[PDB]
Amino acid sequence: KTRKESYAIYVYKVLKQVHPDTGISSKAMSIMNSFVNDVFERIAGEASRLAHYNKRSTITSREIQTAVRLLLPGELAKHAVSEGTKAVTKYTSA
Amino acid sequence: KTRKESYAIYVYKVLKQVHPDTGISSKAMSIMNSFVNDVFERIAGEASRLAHYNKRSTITSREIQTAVRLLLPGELAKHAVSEGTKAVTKYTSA
Amino acid sequence: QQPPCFPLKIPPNDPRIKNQADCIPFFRSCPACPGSNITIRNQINALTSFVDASMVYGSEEPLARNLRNMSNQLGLLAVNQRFQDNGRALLPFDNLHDDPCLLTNRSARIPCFLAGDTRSSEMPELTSMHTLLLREHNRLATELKSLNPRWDGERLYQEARKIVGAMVQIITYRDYLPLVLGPTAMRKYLPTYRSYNDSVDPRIANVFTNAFRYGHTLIQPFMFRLDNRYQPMEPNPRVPLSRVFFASWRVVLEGGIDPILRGLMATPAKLNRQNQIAVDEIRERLFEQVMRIGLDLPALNMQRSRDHGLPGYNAWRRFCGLPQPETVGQLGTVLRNLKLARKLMEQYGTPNNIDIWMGGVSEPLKRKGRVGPLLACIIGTQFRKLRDGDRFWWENEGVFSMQQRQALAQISLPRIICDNTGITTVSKNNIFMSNSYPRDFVNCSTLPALNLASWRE
Amino acid sequence: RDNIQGITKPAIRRLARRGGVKRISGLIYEETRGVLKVFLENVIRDAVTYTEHAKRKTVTAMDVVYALKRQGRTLYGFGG
Amino acid sequence: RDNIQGITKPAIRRLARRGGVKRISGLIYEETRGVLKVFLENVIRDAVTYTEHAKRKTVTAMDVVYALKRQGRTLYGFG
Amino acid sequence: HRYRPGTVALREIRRYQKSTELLIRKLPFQRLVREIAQDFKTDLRFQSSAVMALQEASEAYLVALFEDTNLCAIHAKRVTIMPKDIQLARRIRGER
Amino acid sequence: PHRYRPGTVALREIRRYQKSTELLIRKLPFQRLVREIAQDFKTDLRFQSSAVMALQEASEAYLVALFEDTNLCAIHAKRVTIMPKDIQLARRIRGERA
Amino acid sequence: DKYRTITGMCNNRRSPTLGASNRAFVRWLPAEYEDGFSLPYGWTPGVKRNGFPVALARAVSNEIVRFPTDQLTPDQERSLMFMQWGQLLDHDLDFTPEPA
Amino acid sequence: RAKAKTRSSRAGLQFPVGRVHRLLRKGNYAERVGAGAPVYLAAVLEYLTAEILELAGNAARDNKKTRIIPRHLQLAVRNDEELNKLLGRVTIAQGGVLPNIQSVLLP
Amino acid sequence: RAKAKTRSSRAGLQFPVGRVHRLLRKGNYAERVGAGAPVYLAAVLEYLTAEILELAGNAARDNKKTRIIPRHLQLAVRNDEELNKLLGRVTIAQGGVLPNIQSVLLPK
DNA sequence: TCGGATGTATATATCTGACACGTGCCTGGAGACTAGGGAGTAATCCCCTTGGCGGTTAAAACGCGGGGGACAGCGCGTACGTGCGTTTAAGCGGTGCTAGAGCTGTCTACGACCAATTGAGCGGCCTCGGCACCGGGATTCTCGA
DNA sequence: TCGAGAATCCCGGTGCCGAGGCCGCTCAATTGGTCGTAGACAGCTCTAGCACCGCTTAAACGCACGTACGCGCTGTCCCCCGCGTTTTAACCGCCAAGGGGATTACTCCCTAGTCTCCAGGCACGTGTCAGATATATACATCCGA
Ligand code: HEM
Ligand SMILES: *[C@@H]1O[C@H](CO)[C@@H](O)[C@H](O)[C@H]1NC(C)=O
Ligand SMILES: *[C@@H]1O[C@H](CO)[C@@H](O)[C@H](O)[C@H]1NC(C)=O
Repeated sequence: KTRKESYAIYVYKVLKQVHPDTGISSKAMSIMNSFVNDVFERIAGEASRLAHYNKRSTITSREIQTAVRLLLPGELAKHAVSEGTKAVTKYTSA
Repeated sequence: KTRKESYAIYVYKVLKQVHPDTGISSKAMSIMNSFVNDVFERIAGEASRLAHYNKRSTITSREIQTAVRLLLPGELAKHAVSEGTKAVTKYTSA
Repeated sequence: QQPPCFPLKIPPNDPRIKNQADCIPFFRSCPACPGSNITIRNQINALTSFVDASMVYGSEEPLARNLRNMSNQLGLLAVNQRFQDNGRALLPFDNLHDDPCLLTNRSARIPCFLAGDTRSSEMPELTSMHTLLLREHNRLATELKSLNPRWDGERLYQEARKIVGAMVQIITYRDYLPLVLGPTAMRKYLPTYRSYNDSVDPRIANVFTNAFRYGHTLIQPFMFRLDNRYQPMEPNPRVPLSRVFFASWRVVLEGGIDPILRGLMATPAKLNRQNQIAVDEIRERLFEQVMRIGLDLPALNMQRSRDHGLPGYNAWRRFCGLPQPETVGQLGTVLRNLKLARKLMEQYGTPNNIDIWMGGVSEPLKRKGRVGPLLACIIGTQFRKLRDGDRFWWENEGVFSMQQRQALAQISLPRIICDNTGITTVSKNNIFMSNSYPRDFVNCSTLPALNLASWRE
Repeated sequence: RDNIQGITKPAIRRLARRGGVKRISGLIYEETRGVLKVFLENVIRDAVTYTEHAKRKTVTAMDVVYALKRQGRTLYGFGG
Repeated sequence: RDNIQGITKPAIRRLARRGGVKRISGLIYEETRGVLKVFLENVIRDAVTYTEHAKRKTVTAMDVVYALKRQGRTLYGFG
Repeated sequence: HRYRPGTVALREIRRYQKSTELLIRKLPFQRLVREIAQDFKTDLRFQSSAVMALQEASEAYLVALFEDTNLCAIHAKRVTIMPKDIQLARRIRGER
Repeated sequence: PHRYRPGTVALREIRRYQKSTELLIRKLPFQRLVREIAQDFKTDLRFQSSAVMALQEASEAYLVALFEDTNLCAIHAKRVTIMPKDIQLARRIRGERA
Repeated sequence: DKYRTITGMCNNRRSPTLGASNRAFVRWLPAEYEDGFSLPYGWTPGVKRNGFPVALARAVSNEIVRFPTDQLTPDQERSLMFMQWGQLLDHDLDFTPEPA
Repeated sequence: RAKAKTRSSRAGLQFPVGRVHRLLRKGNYAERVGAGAPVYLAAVLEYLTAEILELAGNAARDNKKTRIIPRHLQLAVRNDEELNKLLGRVTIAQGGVLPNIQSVLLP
Repeated sequence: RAKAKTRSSRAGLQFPVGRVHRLLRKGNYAERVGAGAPVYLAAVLEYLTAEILELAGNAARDNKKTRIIPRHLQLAVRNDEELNKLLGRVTIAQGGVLPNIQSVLLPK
């Protein structure tokens, strides 16, 4: 059978990080997978449009940051930005 | 200075085909140019999505035809399809 | 000048008719209700105002029954009992008191044909179209009988008639009208079908009989016949049009309908230009052999428009919502020609006096169309009324089954042409648009046939 | 072939109850049936176009999801 | 900086007349000013984000066009 | 015993706003979907998930439209919903 | 002293402003409001003239459409006067304040 | 109401004779006659139309429609099947009889 | 080599085919672009432009004007059902609004 | 060759940096994709997932259940302003509706 | 306004199927290395944005009178909600067949990729006529008799 | 209906500035081969979609009552509209500075692309425990006396 990759193992790992005593069903897992795919596609499309607007041929972390600022509403966006920045900083340290 | 391209001369050629004795202003030309760019981007994006869904690496006349069918409303779409088909046929003959 | 004669007066310095006292023959149309004067005059439509292939099956009961091949129980149509085109059916001959067909060639002694219309013998081309439709009906009846052995003659005949009518409607409204009106006019005047509307009047208007004369501007001066290789077929590859009028002997005794169809499929039509309206063959040598003197098609059109009491050019411009010119400059702006406007104003004196046909064919054509705005308006309105007011429209629910509808939606004229007779190479999609051989021709081994498997009971 | 009457009056009443409606007029049901038919026609037309482009004969769930996303009605829980 | 009062009552009345409104209550002017302020704040925030990404200090017309298009409010005539 | 008109209505409102089930019978909806799709293509097959997704989308659409209709009805100082409320909601939403 | 009955000049204004394409808000106050609003997000910002013109066009179109929906809401409740509750209902059904 | 009546009658239920054959044409505009009832423009010599003399149709065909034959311009996008189908559909639609 | 011939002339169009092909290739749409996609897209764009311009020119002529202004484009778009549905979320600058007064407001 | 370590481990994330990089490269978004873009995107997706899952788990606990079903996800989304704005035009299957009744309909 | 009836939440047993692990394996991600071009600096250029002033006048502000909608109150009748009894297909099972969706293999023709050539389109420059206002009257609509 | 007063509309001047047509270059498009992989076939398997059939039984469907709500119909009054008189600042026209978009070099870094290998993540198999399903009970609420 052909493999079908999905964001199920990672979503379960995050859930175990947040709620150690709470499980999840299959329909809820499908909903979360769809949510992750949708948000990924939205952010990537906004970043691609931003790169096209400024006549650049590269998607960088600045494009992702601006796409997150444009799409996510209010306080959410701010927090998201912080998280992303931290990751890159750690990724640079290693 | 620089070189900025637009759908200005072609819109004027089409206008002289339809209304040989009617002119057009600058704001109307800007609106027509924006309309052409917008419709191009819509059809091209729909065709790209269609190609991605079916795991294809090529945008062909079938993708463009399906995108035109999906986007353009009502009998309009039908007429558009005919025009496009004719062009391709002629392009193959010559 | 006595009724019912309305002869055409000859102006001085006429190129052809030197004698001014001579007159071109002309007969006024029959009144709707003669014997009275208070009621306004009206003309009679002798045919059903529907797209139901009433040119093959007739419009009156006696003629319709006489057309049927009433000796068997297969529901076929009568064919010729003396001649055949390579073993293929021809139209039955007709007996008339004064047959113009025999006047063209006394030696041949070949009479006119019989069909659903009395004018089916003007040229070999119209006769070829009628014969092709007759052969298609016979083939459909044979196939329906073979597939359904329980059906009697009447049911087979009626089903074949319905299929042929639906085929004519499909071909017309899917290929012919867009090439006449153009995309904009077709979208404006014939939008997407919704449903049958009993409040819509499908009667043919009086102006439509003069607003569909536009095809008189597409006539070529010669008839072309081609062999199997689409080469000029000898003898007489190109025949002058003045010698093919009412000449049925050129069909039975000159190789059948195959060369005529081949010539039709692969010959460009005449382009209508403001300086080239109509050819001289139909303007000076129309019905030369049949009548004492040649007729004049544009003059006959204008005289008939006068006889029918139709309003002028400006009245119809107002009816269709277009601007109405009043002076020479306005006419030159509208027609996009100043010499033509000057000539028209010299002839008539005011745009209100211009006849409907002359004004309609004098306008610049639409984009990707063959008519001006006024003629496009009239023709589109008439055909929309015909489509919406028809209870037996092929797209109407209850007339055809969905599988039958999908089967019918794949028919085409080239398929019928290369199915019902011997031509193997035919034109591509939109036969009305392809005229170059062999750039846009196929062997019709690729075009699918009509699937009658959905007609099995 | 009158399956639009399979959407019964009790079903429409339940759908209105979920929407917070306390009293319903007697002519609401025909209007609701028309609205539902229009919505279904649009969505199914788009889904069938998507299916035809793939040269398939079965309308999969992904075609419906893509059609809904086209109309601006993203749906979670089916496909991806 | 109380420039929201620069959108005067006669201007709102003209905008309502273009919309086909015959009679106008005396309390819709403040509501209209609030609605316009909210719309302008959203659009200008998006436009300033677009300007900041390009490392510019001038808000061009293309930034406004992109900001409007991001909200499903495509505007024709400004490139 | 008999309840006053409006008590069982509120009880049903409370009951159906706590559940997550589908309120339309599956077989009539499947038949309706197949009949509608008959007009576009002949001999069409449907995955079960396709019909399920169509039903979920239709139910969500109808529930949201009924909420808007209730708002329109209350605006006119009424308690019952009428077809004109549905028409106004669909006109403001832009679906007309 | 000639006097028009109430609602006559209102209909005349409706006919007159639905026939023109001009901008119905004074340009300088709108520019000042735009600059004041933009002050919050960034400091020492410059604006192209085309940017302010585009903002004005978009704002006026938005307000005109909102007023059309508000008029429909008013007529629904058997009224002629336009009240704030009509604006709120139109914005809620549109989804702006939902 | 299963098949088409050969005369076109009973197609319309409201008006059974509407759209059938051997009936009068429908007039989209009121008729215009030189006398008012049944006389065409040109029946009586010296009678003007709209304040202008009535032109001869033969003359109009003579110096407006006429063009030399050798200047014929073929149509690059249409075939003769276009005109043939036009004539066939026309012979389907209408026909105005005249006395013999 | 032989004389150059544009693809637009070969296809019989007025809109460019080479430029549309380049825009499709460099627009990050797909890995490869077919040879008939630019022709189809150019034909569709030309058809839509011709429709809009014909309606706008008719509107301008009814206004006793020679040139086309944004008001005429707005009148053309809003008075056509299909075009209004296509450009339903589009604002045309200096276009105004369609004349329409509710019946209840009239005296 | 040393022992391989996933880029998500270096970035301290749970979501896959490498898979996100491949999806960005194959998705026809841009000609080139930077090295720091996948890290940022994975971090943002992980943050959003954690937020929504925490809210859904709180709803499930309030409902006295130890497993998340679509009803809990819908309750979590519709009760948060930012999440509701993010998913305004999104339908959740088997999610139901938020219980509210207009005060006009209540008995008086 | 204290008692009866209906409805719904709660606590306790029973059973089940689906979710959470375990294990094998394959393929895609990580570790190196190289090569080329995209973007980051810097250094000018000149454009267009901001800031100022003065006069004219059109529009915004204020005030006043009146009339015509907004809103509350009050019947009146009818149509919708609530039960109740009688059809009616919906849902659940187990059974069977076969259409077609998905996978594997081969191969060929079509699109990307180079180089060389040139002409189509863009920028700059005139130039004249369509349009925007001026005057005047002409026609129509509205409100008081 | 009839007349007076405003308002809008329909025609001749009168410039003027923007749209349309003409040159000069140069930078994409076109023409002419090469090549390698994406897609177009054929076969083939097996999964899942369609059809059928019998049984409960929960849902839907008519029918009857009555009550509460939708809908007109007054009546008041106050809030908004129309109009005239003062302010006010928008608008136009003209100058002057300088900030900062916008090209143009040059040169690094940063990313794509290629082998190699080798563990993270799928598919498949299993079992047990959340959760669905009865059953009785007990509060909670509603409508009437
Ligand atoms: C091709 C050569 C044709 C010839 C020689 C011819 C001959 C004639 C003549 C002489 C008439 C006399 C009355 C009239 O002119 O209206 C007539 C009738 C008519 N023709 Fe033509 N015709 C031709 C083609 C066409 C075509 C192609 C069309 C339409 C596309 C057309 C439309 C009509 C109509 C509507 C009539 C009215 C019927 C009648 O008056 O009896 N004709 N034909
Ligand atoms: C039709 O009638 C003709 C008379 O010529 C006859 O030859 C023929 O057999 C009849 N049709 C059939 C199908 O028998
Ligand atoms: C039928 O046609 C008439 C006349 O065009 C039109 O007014 C009417 O709305 C149409 N009826 C339907 C049901 O389409």
